[PDB]
Amino acid sequence: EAAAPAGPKEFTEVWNKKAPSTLIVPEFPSNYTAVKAVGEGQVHGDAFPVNFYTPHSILSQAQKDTVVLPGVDGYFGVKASHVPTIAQLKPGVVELHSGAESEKFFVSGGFAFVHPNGVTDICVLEAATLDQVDPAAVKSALAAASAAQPTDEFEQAANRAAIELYSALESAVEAKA
Amino acid sequence: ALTGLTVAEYFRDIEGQDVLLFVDNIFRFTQANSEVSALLGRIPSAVGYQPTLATDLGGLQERITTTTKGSITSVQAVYVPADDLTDPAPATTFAHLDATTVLSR
Amino acid sequence: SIAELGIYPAVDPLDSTSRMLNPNVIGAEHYNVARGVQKVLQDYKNLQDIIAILGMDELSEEDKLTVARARKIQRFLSQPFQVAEVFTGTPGKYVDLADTISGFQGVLTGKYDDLPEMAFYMVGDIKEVKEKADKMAKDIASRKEADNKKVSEELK
Amino acid sequence: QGVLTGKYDDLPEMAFYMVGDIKEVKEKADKMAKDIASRKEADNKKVSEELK
Amino acid sequence: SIAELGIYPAVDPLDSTSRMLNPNVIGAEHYNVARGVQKVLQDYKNLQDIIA
Amino acid sequence: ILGMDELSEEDKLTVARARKIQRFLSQPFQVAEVFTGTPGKYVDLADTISGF
Amino acid sequence: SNQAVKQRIRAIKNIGKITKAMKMVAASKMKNAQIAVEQSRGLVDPFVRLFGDFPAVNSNKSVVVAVTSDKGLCGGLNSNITKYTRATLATTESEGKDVVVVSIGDKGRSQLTRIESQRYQLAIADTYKVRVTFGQASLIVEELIKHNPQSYQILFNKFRSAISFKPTVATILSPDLLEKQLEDVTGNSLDAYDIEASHERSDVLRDLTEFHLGVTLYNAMLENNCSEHASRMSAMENSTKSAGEMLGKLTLDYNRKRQATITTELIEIIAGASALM
Amino acid sequence: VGLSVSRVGSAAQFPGMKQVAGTLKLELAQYREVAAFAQFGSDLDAATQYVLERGARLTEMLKQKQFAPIPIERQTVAVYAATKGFLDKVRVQDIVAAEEAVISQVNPAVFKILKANGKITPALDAHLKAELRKVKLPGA
Amino acid sequence: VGLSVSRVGSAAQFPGMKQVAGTLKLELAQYREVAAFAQFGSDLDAATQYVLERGARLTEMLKQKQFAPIPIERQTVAVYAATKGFLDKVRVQDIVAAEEAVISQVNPAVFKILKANGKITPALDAHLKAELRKVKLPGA
Amino acid sequence: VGLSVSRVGSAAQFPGMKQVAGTLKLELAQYREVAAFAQFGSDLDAATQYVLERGARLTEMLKQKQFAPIPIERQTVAVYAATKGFLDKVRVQDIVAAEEAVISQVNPAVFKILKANGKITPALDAHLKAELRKVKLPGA
Repeated sequence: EAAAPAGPKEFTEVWNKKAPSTLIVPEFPSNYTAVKAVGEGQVHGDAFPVNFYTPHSILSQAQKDTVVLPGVDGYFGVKASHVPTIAQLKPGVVELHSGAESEKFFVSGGFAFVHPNGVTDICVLEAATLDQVDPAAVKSALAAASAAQPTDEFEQAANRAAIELYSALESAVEAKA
Repeated sequence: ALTGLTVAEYFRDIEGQDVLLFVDNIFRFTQANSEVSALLGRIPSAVGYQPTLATDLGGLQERITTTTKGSITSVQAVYVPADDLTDPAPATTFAHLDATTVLSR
Repeated sequence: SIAELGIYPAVDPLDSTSRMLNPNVIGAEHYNVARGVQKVLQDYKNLQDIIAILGMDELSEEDKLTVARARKIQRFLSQPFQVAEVFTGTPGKYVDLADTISGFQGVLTGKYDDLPEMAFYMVGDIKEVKEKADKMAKDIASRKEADNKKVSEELK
Repeated sequence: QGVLTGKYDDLPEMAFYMVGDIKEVKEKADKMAKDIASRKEADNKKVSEELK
Repeated sequence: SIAELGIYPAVDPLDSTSRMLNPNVIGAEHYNVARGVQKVLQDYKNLQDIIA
Repeated sequence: ILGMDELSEEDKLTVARARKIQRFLSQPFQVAEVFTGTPGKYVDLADTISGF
Repeated sequence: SNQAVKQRIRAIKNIGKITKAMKMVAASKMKNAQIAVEQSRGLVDPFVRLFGDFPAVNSNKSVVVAVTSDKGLCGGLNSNITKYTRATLATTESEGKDVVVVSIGDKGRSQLTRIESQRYQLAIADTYKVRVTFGQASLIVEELIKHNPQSYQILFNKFRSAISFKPTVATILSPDLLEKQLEDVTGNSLDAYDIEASHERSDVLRDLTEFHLGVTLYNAMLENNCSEHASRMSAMENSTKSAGEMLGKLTLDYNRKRQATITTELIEIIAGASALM
Repeated sequence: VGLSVSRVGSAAQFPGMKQVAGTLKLELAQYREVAAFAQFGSDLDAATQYVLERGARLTEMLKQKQFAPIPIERQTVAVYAATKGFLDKVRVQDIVAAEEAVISQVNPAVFKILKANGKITPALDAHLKAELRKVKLPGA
Repeated sequence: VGLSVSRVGSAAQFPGMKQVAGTLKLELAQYREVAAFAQFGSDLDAATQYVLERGARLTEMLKQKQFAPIPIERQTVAVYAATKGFLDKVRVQDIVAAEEAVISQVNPAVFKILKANGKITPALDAHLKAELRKVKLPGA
Repeated sequence: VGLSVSRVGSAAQFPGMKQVAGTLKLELAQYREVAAFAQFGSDLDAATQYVLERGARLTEMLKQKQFAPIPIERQTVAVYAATKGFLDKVRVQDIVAAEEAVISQVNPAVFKILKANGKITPALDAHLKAELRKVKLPGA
């Protein structure tokens, strides 16, 4: 049931009647969004558009053919037309593929959507590629993390996040192929 | 400046040529005539120039013309006092200028 | 400079004086609104170079009120004359004294802060501000009403 | 030389006003900071009562 | 201008001059603190326009 | 304050015309070839109008 | 007399120098803080591609944020946002609801605590003091989910160009309160997505709308900072041309008073000498 | 146009020119309210683009070259074509050509009618507006 | 106030006004000190905004009408009531009204003993601070 | 510097100074046009901050105490040591041991050669650049 249809078209009339007529109607982030979810397209075969995102940088916006993402239930590959999903991610390696060649960014968390028009959206807070990490620091940081376990369970939640991320990173650096 | 105008006026009126006349600092002509009329006891006009400023300038600047036998053209260096174009000596001199060549640093 | 604004008669409100501007001759209700109008116009004159070199964008909202009210009460000193109607065409306006005192109390207290500035220009009373303010809002709406064409008059 | 090189940035700014030596700005700061430490009691037994 | 700030004696510290203000006359230690006070006062006089 | 890269192509075409226009206003004089070697040019008015 | 207009000319001349310096300081600050704005523009659109854009919802508790600037030479920006803030705040208030109004930047607290002081619970300043980062926006968003509203209206200036700064309103719905319900049509529009997370969808949507509030708040203050620098770059340009027109008028007035002074002093001397000669 | 006055010869104006010159200088008067802040001063509202691109065409209508003075009946026809909106579609760059095309293309009977009657009579505005739509103004 | 000087200063005025007027002269210097810093609205640390009302209340205290001079004891009561407390909870708009509340409603016997002493004795300072709290100030 | 002229100019200066001071007056002019930015906190694009620190050390280069004039070969060397980039680009706690340290620590043979030849030859700016790098300032 959708008898109360909020939206950019349906904010405009209540604004034009209530707000003063000197002002132009305020913009919306939907006006700056060119591609959407429900309206189909964007696949045209074996390609599908991958938008890999961080708050500080836009890591990829090209089209790919498979991406493997570290979900909470383990890794999973997204082919050209996956089922629509909202997959929470755990610390692991996001791997893009455009063909024979691949780029592997290690991520810290985040989510990953793929939409009913086949466009996928990987939304993480910090993604550093495996060249940028040195393995001598993650071993000592996990040693300092898996040692001190305070009884204040906020800090043990932070410790669990630490040992999860550092352990998946350590397994992510001997996993060269 | 009248001596220079006479030597140019020979080449205009007799030789029948197109003469240049370089009056280096028409302002110093104005300033010298201001000093002369102050020494003759005359009352200065506006800011301190001679009362006869327009006609002392026009005595020079009206003999620089094209006649039926020749012409005198005149490139006059202009000094502007206190960076003020409305000072009456450049305001009077600019009334006679037909062009302006500004050399910049 | 007041005449270069277009405000006629170009009476400087802060350079004109009278010995009748005294509460013991004109009464305190006239004297207080006159001194209030002079206070607002001086307090706008004190902002005149800040508004020039910075703009109105940065002023305090208790002073942007002062600037708008003084831009109103210095258009409300403008008045069409019966002798100036031959070279302007706008008819003359004689304003009684009590009309001016009530009309200048109203802009001071804030009873006309919604009317635009140009609604006060070259009108007689504060009543005629109201019939000019809405006539400015017909004529921004009468742009989109009709498409006037004239037919079948070549045989008239 | 003290106020120039910076020995006396720990004194308040109006402590230097209408004083003598450098030994008087230091104690005018003490009087100013005992007096801005004071004026905190306001209830009663001040001069305003009548049987005082 | 100094007296409108309530600072008395209203001596302009910059516009005042003396023949004795020489490092050979009153000593270089006095001369350098005098020139340093005038330096910081001229710098503040130049900074007031961007402060306002 | 911004840069020549953000300019329009017609707001770089006026720059590319004006630089060679102000270069084409230069002229070597006949009275300077005594001590600068480059011979001097006398340009006619007909050449000047067409060349600009 | 003729000394006051000389030092006034000097004052206006140095003010013109100051504002011409501030113009290109803001030009440099806009040129470097523009790439960060375009980089942060990417992450806001997967959520509006997923959750959509629902400004005209009916909520009962709503937090409205006006993203303003800190320094006050922006030239018509923070006043524009406090216009649009109450212009959309009166548009979506007709239900007898609760509203918390928050400002980012203390020039918002100087402008919002006099226009809605009944509803103003939070003032957040010093945000641009070094740079805006995502953890900073995350802490601000956690202070916003300290209250438990049903919606979040975010008011900011989108850096459209170096001259145009479109003021936008971005809306974030609370998960269990309106997010599942504003997607209901013929079932639900979110049921096409297969949740691959740990717990149930009432926590996935909680994490997603907290993330979405933080992301749009990061992009809000980042876009608003770039438009604040770009409008200061134009306001200081107008200030230099105004203090140049004022200098060009006051120099003519000085030259007139200069010529008048030389003439009247010389007329005094001649009048004193003609009485004796 | 703001500072210049002539209030004695305003009674002694050519009628017809007096009819159109009222809305001419009123349109230029509200054009002078758009002076140095079209998008120079602070911003743009862009609803007064009509008075901006109208006052520009009224300004370049009144430009005139040297040593060529215009008869009054051809001036009032040119400013009638300017201020009734008959040159509203023409771009700003060729109104100098548009108004001389108006003078050369509109048939010279209406100039004699306007000079002899001395006013834009109700018989004359109809034939003037019929003549003013059938001319080819350059550009556009 | 900054430009009007006097050579005698003290020793030639009322002693009771001399107690209460130096703290007015210097406080108006503080009030003028912040007027060139009131065009922005930063309002530093409740100091440059507190004296911005305190001195503004003092300059409203100093206003008076024409042909109506005040006796000196009523002036040094009315400026006692301003540079001390008793008026900071009053709007700047109506201190000229609040001063007649201070002058009239206070017992007219404190004026006689302030005139006859010449200064504000601590015996009289107590009753003066007492009767400056009993009156009704109209500020709302 | 900007208002002091000499209409004779470079035709009558030291030829060893003429090839060093032509840089000096140019970058002093560049420092004079960028003179408001010295009082700013927001650093600009380091083509202006470079000329800001350079012009500041150049104005501090031309300071001079009274009744102690300098020979022309020593001024040339001290200006060469600030226009060629041998500047105190350290923190400036060592103003006390670096202004005079250049002319006191280079060997005086370069002064004899520069005075007798009147020009910094390619055979002498080599030794002067080699001498300028080995300046001690051992107070640090």
